[PDB]
Amino acid sequence: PKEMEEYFEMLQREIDKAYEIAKKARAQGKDPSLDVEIPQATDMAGRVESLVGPPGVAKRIRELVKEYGKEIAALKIVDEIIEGKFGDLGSREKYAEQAVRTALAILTEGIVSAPIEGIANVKIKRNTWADNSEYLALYYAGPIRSSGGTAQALSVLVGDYVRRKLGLDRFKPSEKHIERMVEEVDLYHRAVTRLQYHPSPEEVRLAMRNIPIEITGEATDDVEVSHRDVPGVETNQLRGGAILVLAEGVLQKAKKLVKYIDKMGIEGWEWLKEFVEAKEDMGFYYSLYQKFKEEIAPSDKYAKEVIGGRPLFSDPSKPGGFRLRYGRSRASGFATWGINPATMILVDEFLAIGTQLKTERPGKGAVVTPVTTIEGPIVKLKDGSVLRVDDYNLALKVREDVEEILYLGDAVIAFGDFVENNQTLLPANYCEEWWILEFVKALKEIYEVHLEPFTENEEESIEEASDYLEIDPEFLKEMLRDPLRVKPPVELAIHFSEVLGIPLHPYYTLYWNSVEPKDVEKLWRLLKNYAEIEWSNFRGIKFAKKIVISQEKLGDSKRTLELLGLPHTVRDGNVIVDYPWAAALLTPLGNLNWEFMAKPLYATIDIINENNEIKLRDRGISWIGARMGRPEKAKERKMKPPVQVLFPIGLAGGSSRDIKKAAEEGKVAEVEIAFFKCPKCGHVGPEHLCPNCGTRKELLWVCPRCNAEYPESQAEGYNYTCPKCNVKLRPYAKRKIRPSELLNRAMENVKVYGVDKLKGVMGMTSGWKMPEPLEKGLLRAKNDVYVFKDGTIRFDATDAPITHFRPREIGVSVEKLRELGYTHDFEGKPLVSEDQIVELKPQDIILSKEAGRYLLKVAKFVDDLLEKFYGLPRFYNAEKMEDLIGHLVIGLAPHTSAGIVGRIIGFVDALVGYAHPYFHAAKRRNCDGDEDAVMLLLDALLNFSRYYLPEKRGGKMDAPLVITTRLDPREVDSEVHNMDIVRYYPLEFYEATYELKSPKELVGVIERVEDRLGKPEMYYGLKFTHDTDDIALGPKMSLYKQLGDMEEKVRRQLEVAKRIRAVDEHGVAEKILNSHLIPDLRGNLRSFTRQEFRCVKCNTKFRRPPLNGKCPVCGGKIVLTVSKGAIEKYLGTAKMLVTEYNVKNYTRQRICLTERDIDSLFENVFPETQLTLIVNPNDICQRLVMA
Amino acid sequence: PFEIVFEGAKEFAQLIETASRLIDEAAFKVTEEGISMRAMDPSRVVLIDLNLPASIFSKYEVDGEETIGVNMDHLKKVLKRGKAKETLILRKGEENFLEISLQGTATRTFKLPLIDVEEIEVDLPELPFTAKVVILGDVIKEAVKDASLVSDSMKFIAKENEFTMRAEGETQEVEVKLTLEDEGLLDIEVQEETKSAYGISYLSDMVKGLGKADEVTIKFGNEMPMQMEYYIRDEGRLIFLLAPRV
DNA sequence: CGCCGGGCCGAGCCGTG
DNA sequence: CACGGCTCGGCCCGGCG
Ligand SMILES: [Zn+2]
Ligand SMILES: [Zn+2]
Ligand SMILES: [Zn+2]
Repeated sequence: PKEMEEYFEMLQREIDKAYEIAKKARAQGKDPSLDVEIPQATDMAGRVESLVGPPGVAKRIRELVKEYGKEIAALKIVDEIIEGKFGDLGSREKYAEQAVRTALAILTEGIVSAPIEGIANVKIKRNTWADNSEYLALYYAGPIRSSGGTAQALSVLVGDYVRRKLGLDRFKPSEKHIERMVEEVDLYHRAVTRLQYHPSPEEVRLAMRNIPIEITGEATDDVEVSHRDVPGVETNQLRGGAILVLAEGVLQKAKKLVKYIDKMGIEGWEWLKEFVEAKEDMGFYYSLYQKFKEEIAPSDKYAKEVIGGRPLFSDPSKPGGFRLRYGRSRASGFATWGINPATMILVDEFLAIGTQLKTERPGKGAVVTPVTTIEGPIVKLKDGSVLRVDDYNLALKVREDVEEILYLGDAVIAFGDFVENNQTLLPANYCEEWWILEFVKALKEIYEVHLEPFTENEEESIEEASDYLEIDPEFLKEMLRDPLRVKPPVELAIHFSEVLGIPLHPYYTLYWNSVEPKDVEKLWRLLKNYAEIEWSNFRGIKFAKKIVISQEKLGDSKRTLELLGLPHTVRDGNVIVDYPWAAALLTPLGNLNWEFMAKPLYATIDIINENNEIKLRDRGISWIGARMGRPEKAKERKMKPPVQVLFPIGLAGGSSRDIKKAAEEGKVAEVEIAFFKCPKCGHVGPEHLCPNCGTRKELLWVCPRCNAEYPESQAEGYNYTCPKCNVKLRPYAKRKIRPSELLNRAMENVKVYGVDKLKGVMGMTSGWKMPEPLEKGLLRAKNDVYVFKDGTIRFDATDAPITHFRPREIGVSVEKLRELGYTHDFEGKPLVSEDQIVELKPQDIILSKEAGRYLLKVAKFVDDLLEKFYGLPRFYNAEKMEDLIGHLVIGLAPHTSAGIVGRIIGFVDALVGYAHPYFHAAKRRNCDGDEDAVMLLLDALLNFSRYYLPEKRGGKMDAPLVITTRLDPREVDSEVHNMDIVRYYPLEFYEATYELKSPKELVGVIERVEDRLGKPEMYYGLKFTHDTDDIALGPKMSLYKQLGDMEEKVRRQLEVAKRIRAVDEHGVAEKILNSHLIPDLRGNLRSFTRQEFRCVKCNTKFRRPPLNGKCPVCGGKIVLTVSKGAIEKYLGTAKMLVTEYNVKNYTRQRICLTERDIDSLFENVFPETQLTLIVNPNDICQRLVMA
Repeated sequence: PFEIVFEGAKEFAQLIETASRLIDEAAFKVTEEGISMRAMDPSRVVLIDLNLPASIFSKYEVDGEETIGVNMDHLKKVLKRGKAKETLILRKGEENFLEISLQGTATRTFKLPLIDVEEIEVDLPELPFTAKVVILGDVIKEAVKDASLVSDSMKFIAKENEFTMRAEGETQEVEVKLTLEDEGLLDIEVQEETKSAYGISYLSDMVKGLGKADEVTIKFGNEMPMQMEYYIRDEGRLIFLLAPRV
């Protein structure tokens, strides 16, 4: 309504403030431009007009999308392009270029760089082999892979449409075209990079015959081909651009593609539709597990690869792994999980707040984020006691005695995380969110009182039901409000199930199905014949209160109790079952009054439900798996050689190109640079303003032939081509730089002298090769902040979602939050206390205190740059990190070129920068562990300029070519549109899982984001099922990084797997991981005998040793590329694993055999010399051979 | 629960360094007789045998007998922080810590968490040692440093009343002869011709930490391990056992 | 106490996996 | 896409002096 619009008006004001500063500062002519070089937009229309034009196109695109939508308005704009409504482009290929770029831009919503980084060129060719007719040829580039198949595939569609609009002909390849292309398929898939979908060759020729436009471009790898020199293909190497666009594009996403054909009604694609369709008695729970095992196949992708150090947490679909609970906590939900921090500690602190554990069921790539309300592990202490460990602090207390982790406990999967990946719903574990629903439903069908969980009911109903139940009205209030965090004691649970008839409470439900009926039978007899059972009675209900039985009688059943998750202790050779669970171990067993006979075809719960007045539902039925991966980050962004100023220095600084060494050493440089000339005075130098008089200096142009120098206006006349040379005028030239006098002028200008070093750039890679002013380098160094290729300072951080936050968590005063606009918490109540859950507005972000501790330095930088160098008032005045609150930061992805303005509203302690998922989506993230950049606003304004952008390799990172200032979740992304924003999953769902309905069979029930688009109440109110206590509580740095040696890396990685039930190392954590060890050593050994050589100084490595051992230019020696220390690097571990763990003999004999090969490969260079005095400490190799 | 008082902490730190340069962890068999050490390199090429009779200590208080398990690296940095004459004290009570007290001009207290050491005991008594020679420290130290120039394997040759060392590489040649007549050769006990070769690296780890006023014993036979020995305050001496090559 | 030859570490810098 | 080994300067010495 109005609050939200006040919000966006607010951000628009402060952004306008920042632009005021940057326009004044840039106005001084000191920088490469006289204007700010990051335009702001508001929609995808603005993003397309400013990314790829043409001028004015946004105004039209907004209307046409207003009438027809996204897809249709794309093609309409294409028409007005070719119809010249925006002016004359000139040649036909320029109209092709413009319409194709604007088209694909509007189609991907301008958030990626395919329209820029990917599509290399567009050309009009002739079927000179077939009939010489015209067609359209698209030149991609490797970075198109970044923008994924879909945007790639749409590039085809536009390529087909444009040529039709341009009256061009279809393409008609010859069989050499086709077979060379398929060859590119097999080779590129085989050696370069594994395609996501590897199509068959027949499919490849299918597309080759059926795509009227040419999928081509410049070759991407040095891989020669067999169908060389085909007519028109000007290269005989693999074209990864054409290849990827071919395979992972129209092929990998042909379904969605013909969806766009249908939405656009573009003829000539029926073959793709055909390709699409061408590609397309007995107890209750016993039956349920049966159908469950058949319809839902236990995937095994995540366990395919096991890098060393990456733990495996549970075998696929194995009971004992992450018990599953549908839901969506405050943090999780976009693509992450939640998890009880207890299970993050008892796994020896591998997992952190953000370590991307690779999942198997809902989709590969779940981030982890704490959720304290779900139930953490069940462990077995060393002294035999079994302990349920739900909370963090108890986990710290007992981490040392953990003898076995029976149950990893919960993992809160979102629902929409099923909808998108299109997983079949797994049967829901019996969780209180479903219990309480059966509660209120029973009270309605019985006593006609209407309650509702997770809210606040009317007092009358509360008291009435209090009466029919005989329970505290206060207590019933609390249980109805937060059922997760408030559990009625066991006797109330028995009583509720008794009166109301609903099943037993989940929290007191054992894991009865992890035990076959025989075992529980045996336990029944033991209990009946030997236990000592003190009884009790609550409201006429008879329930046990303590059990004790000597371990001699019990014996093997002790394992049974262990599998039932039954918390019990051992004292004096006696098993002790204390109060809150001794009732749970016997109430389902009917207090030992009705005999338990293992009946075939029944699961244990089926029997118990068959003979008990108290009915259960299974608590453990769905079991996800996972394997750790790609742990958290919040580092800085340092270039590979750390940089602190963009000023080419060549070799003159040494290895690290430290400019200050070249200064004090007084050397002189020869580096390509640009010089400007003071028109007033006639001074010349690589700076922008004059030393003599202080006016702006005109660029100097150079002929590479005649070495002619021309001021800018002159070379403007000459069109930047020589008068007496027919060559283009370069802007730069390999020149002579005096680092001394320059750096002296810098220190003179900004008044800073105490720089330890000033690391420069070995060579300008930008097109202009215009160098940054040195003053900025001095200020960076003085504060110790690093730079990135555009001139902006970035800060990678693993991003995770949130949507509601308790101001306790983030360290913010409630008055401050009242100053940012946050009036009322999520239930509408007035914000008064630091423990009410507020709703994060869309573009706010909670930075990690890393980001505070670094962006603080960026603040001191930007101040000292405003004052000392531009001569302006300070702007941040940051002294602690909590001064930044309210100042905008541009969140930017890799692979894209449109950043999103955000506002900071606090800090947490973990290493993960939170944000509203609309933010993380509009930044194009997957939030399956992706990492993002976060620069400060006024920095990126003051220090960015396209002139610094490298000219050729648009890589995985790119720069904020334009910044959005207003989320619209329409043109954000797709993957947001599936979030579950319901306060509690409805009863109909939980019952709807059991028959394994696919998710779309019930999308209409559960609210989502697609079910609020267009309306204003996209931003207004979302919700979440599960509370956390802290967003940051839990081990804040993965144990992976404090592990140095592979030798004991594997000893931790596989130290764990003895602990858990689920993993079963003793045979497969090794052998998977052991298989990895075998491959590296063998590969190195095979390669070693075929290697190359190389000197430190004459990089030139002769594919053979020169007999002398000397080198060119050098009079030196040649080093060995792949050194013998490398071949032997994993024998210690891999031999260890084989001597310890039952591994299949094939891999054992392979390893001992590879030992013998390492020795006999060197029995003539490193002879056997040093005898040893203690021989054969039982090595598996020799002791194996003695067999 | 013991306490121990040793003077000249810098010396003791030196010898503990000596043991340190070959192994990384080790256990100290403290008995009421004295402190004992015995361990072997990772390579199973050298055996360090430390023997410390209680007599050497200015005070020696052991109640029973126990094995200490310590990080030789951490202890090496610690003891290395002592100086020429400051007094060393080693205390241990109930808890699983070792308390090192360096008291010279002042008292300084350190605590070291003891570490479990999987003990692999290999006791190797007297063996057939053809020749046996005593020699000043700096003689052998100089010699090893010389063989470091030309090769990595130093060859020893013991003949009647004459001890000669040698080593040869690609081109260069290194020879060091000396007999009883010579000053540095205190004693020779020639049973017959002996010859061996040893890793110059290991020897360098051995003889570092030897002044001119250091007497060294060397027993060995034809193609078999050397046993080196030298005394420490004339009571507790250290003995290395180096396997030959080839 | 100084120097200087060795030692230990932080830095590229590579490679390959 | 990510690890270890290998070699390189920069401090940090212990011994000669
Ligand atoms: Zn001038
Ligand atoms: Zn010219
Ligand atoms: Zn060379």
